[PDB]
Amino acid sequence: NALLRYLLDKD
Amino acid sequence: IPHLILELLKCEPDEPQVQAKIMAYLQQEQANRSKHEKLSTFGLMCKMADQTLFSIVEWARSSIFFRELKVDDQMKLLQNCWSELLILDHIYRQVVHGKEGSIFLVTGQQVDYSIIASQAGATLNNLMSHAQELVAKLRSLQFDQREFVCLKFLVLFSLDVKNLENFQLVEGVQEQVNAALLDYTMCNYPQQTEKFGQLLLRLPEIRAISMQAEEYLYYKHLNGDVNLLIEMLHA
Ligand SMILES: CCCCCCC1=C(c2ccccc2)[C@]2(CN(C)c3ccccc3)CC[C@H](NS(N)(=O)=O)[C@@H]2C1
Repeated sequence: NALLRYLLDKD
Repeated sequence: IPHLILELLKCEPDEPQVQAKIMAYLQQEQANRSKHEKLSTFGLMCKMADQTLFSIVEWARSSIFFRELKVDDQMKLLQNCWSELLILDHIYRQVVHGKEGSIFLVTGQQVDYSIIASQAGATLNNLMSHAQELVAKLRSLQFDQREFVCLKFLVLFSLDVKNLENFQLVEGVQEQVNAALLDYTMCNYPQQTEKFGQLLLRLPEIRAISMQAEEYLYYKHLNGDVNLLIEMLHA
């Protein structure tokens, strides 16, 4: 899940 | 109040602002659409929960204990409890702001039940009425916010997730939050020896209602009826 990882890694 | 419950209440989001942003997003992407392009009521609800999932992720992202797990452990916990948090948030919203014969959406809009019921269908109405029955008991038990955030962390830090590199903390928070809730319902609610047990027993029911909601939404997606909400529904 690239979108979920992005929501947890973005600033 | 136990100091652990106090720490959980701090990570709670700004609900008036969360509801304001979701309402503004939908008022934008709906009045923006063409006359022959408007969203259905079922489509509007899918975008509401999709936006709600964003604030759910951001809530856990900065919540205590959760912000210490590596991203891989964070994704596994959220992918297991995302639909349960949606149902738990919906149920608690009807406990606080709810009126009889009305459904209160995440945007702060009040909808009458019989209107939504005409379009929800056979399965959703049974899933909605089952959730509304849980709202009725939680109301009769005086379900407050301190017990709401502990149930959130009990659902988030579920024992039903694995491939966790730090299951010690997930197991540690589960036992620790459970002990704080048992102490809270005992100290702040004598009279109700049945409250603590009744509170935990809604979790398998919320888990069942949410997992049955996933299997129906996945059924709707394969039929072409439904994007963060969709990517969480896979795997
Ligand atoms: C046409 C009628 C559509 C349904 C209207 C009632 C709603 C729900 C519900 C609540 C309890 C029991 C069954 C349904 C939600 C259903 N979904 C989108 C969902 C998706 C995946 C997993 C779990 C739930 C869950 C919460 C959300 N409410 S919302 N629009 O405020 O954000 C939705 C609106």
